[PDB]
Amino acid sequence: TLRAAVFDLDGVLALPAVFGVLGRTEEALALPRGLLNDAFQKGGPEGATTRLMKGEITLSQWIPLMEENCRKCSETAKVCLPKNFSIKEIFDKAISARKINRPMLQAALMLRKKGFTTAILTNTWLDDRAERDGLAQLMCELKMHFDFLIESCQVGMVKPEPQIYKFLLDTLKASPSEVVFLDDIGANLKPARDLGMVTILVQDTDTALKELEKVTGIQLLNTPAPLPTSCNPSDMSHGYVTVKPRVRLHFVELGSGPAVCLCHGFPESWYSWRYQIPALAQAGYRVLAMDMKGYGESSAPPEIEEYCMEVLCKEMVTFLDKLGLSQAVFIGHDWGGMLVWYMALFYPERVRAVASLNTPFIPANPNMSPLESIKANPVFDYQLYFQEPGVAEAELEQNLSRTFKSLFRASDESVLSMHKVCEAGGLFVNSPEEPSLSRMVTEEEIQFYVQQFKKSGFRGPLNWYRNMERNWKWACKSLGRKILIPALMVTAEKDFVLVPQMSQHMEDWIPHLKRGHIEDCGHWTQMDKPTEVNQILIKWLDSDAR
Amino acid sequence: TLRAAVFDLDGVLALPAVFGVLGRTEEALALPRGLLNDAFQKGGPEGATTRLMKGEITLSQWIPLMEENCRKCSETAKVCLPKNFSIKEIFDKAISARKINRPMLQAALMLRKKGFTTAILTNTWLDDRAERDGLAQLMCELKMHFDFLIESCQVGMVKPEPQIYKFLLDTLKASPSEVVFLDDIGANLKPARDLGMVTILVQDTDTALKELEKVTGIQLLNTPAPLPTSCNPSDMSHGYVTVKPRVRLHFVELGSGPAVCLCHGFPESWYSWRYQIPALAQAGYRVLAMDMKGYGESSAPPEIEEYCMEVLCKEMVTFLDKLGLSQAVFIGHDWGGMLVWYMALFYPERVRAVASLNTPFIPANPNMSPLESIKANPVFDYQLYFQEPGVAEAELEQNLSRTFKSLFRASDESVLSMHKVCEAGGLFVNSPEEPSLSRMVTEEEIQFYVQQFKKSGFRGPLNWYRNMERNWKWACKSLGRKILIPALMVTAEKDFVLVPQMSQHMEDWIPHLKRGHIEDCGHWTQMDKPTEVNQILIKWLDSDAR
Ligand SMILES: C[C@H]1C[C@@H](CO)C[C@@H](CN)C1
Ligand SMILES: C[C@H]1C[C@@H](CO)C[C@@H](CN)C1
Repeated sequence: TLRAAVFDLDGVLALPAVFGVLGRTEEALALPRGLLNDAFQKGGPEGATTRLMKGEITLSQWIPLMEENCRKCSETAKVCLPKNFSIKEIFDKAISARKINRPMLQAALMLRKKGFTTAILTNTWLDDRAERDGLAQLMCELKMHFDFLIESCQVGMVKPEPQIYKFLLDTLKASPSEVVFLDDIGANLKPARDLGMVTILVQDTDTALKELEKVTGIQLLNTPAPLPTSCNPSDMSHGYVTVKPRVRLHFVELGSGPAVCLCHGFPESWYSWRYQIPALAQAGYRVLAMDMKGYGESSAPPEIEEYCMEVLCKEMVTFLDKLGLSQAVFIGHDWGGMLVWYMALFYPERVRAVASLNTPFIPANPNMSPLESIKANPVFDYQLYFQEPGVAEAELEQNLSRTFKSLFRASDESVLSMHKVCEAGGLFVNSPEEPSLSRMVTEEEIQFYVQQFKKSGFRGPLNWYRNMERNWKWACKSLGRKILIPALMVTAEKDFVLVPQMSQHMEDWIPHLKRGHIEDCGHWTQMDKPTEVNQILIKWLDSDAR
Repeated sequence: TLRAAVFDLDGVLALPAVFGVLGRTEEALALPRGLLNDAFQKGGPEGATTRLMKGEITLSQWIPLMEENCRKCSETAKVCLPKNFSIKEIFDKAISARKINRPMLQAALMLRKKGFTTAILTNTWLDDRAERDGLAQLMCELKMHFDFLIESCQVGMVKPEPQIYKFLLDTLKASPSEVVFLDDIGANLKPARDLGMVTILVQDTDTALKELEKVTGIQLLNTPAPLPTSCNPSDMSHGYVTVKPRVRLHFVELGSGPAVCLCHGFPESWYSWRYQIPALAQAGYRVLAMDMKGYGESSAPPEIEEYCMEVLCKEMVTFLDKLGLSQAVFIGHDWGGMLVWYMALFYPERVRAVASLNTPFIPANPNMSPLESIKANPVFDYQLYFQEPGVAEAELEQNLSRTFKSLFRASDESVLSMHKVCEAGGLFVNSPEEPSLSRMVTEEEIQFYVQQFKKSGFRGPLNWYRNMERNWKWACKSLGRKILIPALMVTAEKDFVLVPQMSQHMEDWIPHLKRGHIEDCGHWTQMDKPTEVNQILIKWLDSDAR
């Protein structure tokens, strides 16, 4: 009975294979056939390549030794290599061209999801080339999805030596019968099979995956599009900045490149960006996923005025100041989306670009009190219910698991009637005591929000809605301004509170505004349509925010 | 009696003045004299410039309005502006050219050090230009050194209106008699003087500073070279990464750009880099100042083996993995310097560049046990005293304040006889019970190390010295390798343990090695010679690690 899957890197998890380029280069340069491949193989277990693969020497020390035995191979073959000929150039290009074999990684992901222990077992080198970062990034993206990465150059052992195989079984804590091993080299497959391991010779991916699924009894080929990589809270770098004596801001941080500050809505968490964090980091950005004031590990002072837009925005400017960031791209959703437009209007020098999910930018009406405006829209009734301090806190804090289970639902799953929330007496009066689990969230994901909300409750979050008049007066100071920095408005088709229609006049105040639209998407945009969100944000970031 | 100093930005804390360019441009373009300056001034309190300065409109909305009144000014003057003429270009160049007036900032720093409340009061705009980041960075570097920054466009008030002055006194919580106000505009100086404020008209800096010192009674001109900006621990972004179930790593983080990982020595802290952190961040780098395993807010497991180089290096690789960093520049001192060379030998793909302060790279002698090698050097006797678990912990933990006061001393201040530490019975047997305070450290800085060491003590730190044999066996696997990535070796003239001479054969293993040398510098390199350290590291970073 299988419980572990092992994959080679070259020709298996990454394609095209690097050694296959030795053949390509000799065919392109009309050199004798295997000439370059024999030079690579020179000395076998005692040669330069084995010393390199065992970690005795680095790739840059190996380059001239490959060059010396490239001559020796051509000397006997009674030929001569050209004047342009460079091993460095050949390997630089080969390594750069080699990309992740996505269906192979997906199969490894599905196996790990079904309970398998997964590992990468590879014959590799210590890369000290000036271009080494390319491979560093690939190994980083790859390794994250596996329980173990075993590198020949780190363990001082090599395939096909039988010691690396015994090292593999020892690392896996499993007998050879419990293990599937995939390799593109028959010679490297042989010792694994010799111990009684299920072995797959990998030529084309599809056949290898058909063999993989037949042997494991798990569908790996033609399976539905998987969800983007999520975040395990305990595997993140957690950051904390004191913005004022009584206020500390918490954030999760991942990646390098331009700073991208993610701002969640009500009643959320940094975790609402779980599907965007690895994606944006992988796209070449430094992600800072906030716990907005009043939430999770961030401070939650009780005073209403502490949550007015002016104070919240000033604190986000201090947050940048204390981190030593002159700018950040600001991406917000719901209440975070509103803050993000206000950061753009009042602090354009600190905002590299601005993006909003669902939240439109609507200039304040100076000839109408905000309470009249909220009253004018039937869907905004819940906001009037949120005004009296203590009432909504009592209902929302009563049963946390029920609160998030009731709120976090797809467009085709609602249990919440937004109509006449005040007259009905509350948000969940028509909702079951034990709501069913939404298709968007696991029981584990609900419990993270439950645990987060046990710290400070709903007072701070609800206070974001309790500064309508203060926010309106502040917003009126910006009535003569336009948003002229790069901006993106993302609308969600089925958000019945933050309707796409509400964003239709935005080009009057943001003339160069770019857009994104998500069909069959409810209010909880990031978890509802994670793949589409990431596609829209990455495309916009690479074009307008770099 | 004065207790507050207020400075203008343009023509005072930053030079050359931006409006002075209106004159330069008309003189260069042979336009009528004041033509461009009158266009800027058009409408006075009701004009576009006042609307801009009060924050009613943004700089990009203002540009075409300045252009319209540039014509109106030339219409009456019976002239015509050329076809190349661009206000955007003129202001882009003017803002870019404007740099911090260093002696003015130094005077403000000295005043704040002597107990003054300091503030920047400026007539500025909301910058939404594509080039806005340049000014964002300048404001960021400037603001940090002041108690308050008052911007006309944020407060909706402007100089010379008397309301901004009353707002200033209210912000300062001081009467006009307690305040010095510096401005390059006589008209803007007038209302401050009208309230009874000491006023300085700023033309040339030196005269303004002579006036400043006469009026405050504090020497500001011709004063010694100040120390680089330090770190206040409570104003930093604190980061935490779990590298394995029982191990969490703490770090301080500042800036944007390539990641620079700072690794302290024994018995230190992230705080040992206090003078490098703001400097390196200001030079365009993302600084990550570690609490190395066993120190401060990082985990300190008791087991000796947890502190062998192999484990420590693997954990630093996991640290990069969890932060989403494919590489970092590694800069180490003392034990951190040793780790940093091992990161380069075993993980060259993860190290962008490597720099060491004091610690040389010496390949392991495979024909000599490490205990024989340590015995062969009289200065390394203290290391043999550190071998027996508990002994050095008892002496070092006995009185923490005495420990750091005894250790952290300049070359001309030693109280510690490194000769025969074992035979003498300990490190401090010849040391006073109440050592004098070194010129390198304040009493406050000693107490931070004292507070840090109260958490875990000296067991984990001393364990770094307790893996000689384990480290030697691991190092022998790298005996055939060379360090071929960018590298810097910084020697300290007066380090009597890590002597410059010990680094003389490094070019044999690191052929492209770059060097730095610090004269009259002891073991505590970073705090002993902070200015020189920063100069050497910044120059090397900008040339080899970018
Ligand atoms: C009570 C919730 C309902 C939610 C839409 O289901 C929107 C959210 C934030 N505006 C408030
Ligand atoms: C006991 C201290 C003395 C110090 C030099 O004063 C060096 C340090 C780390 N090698 C150990």
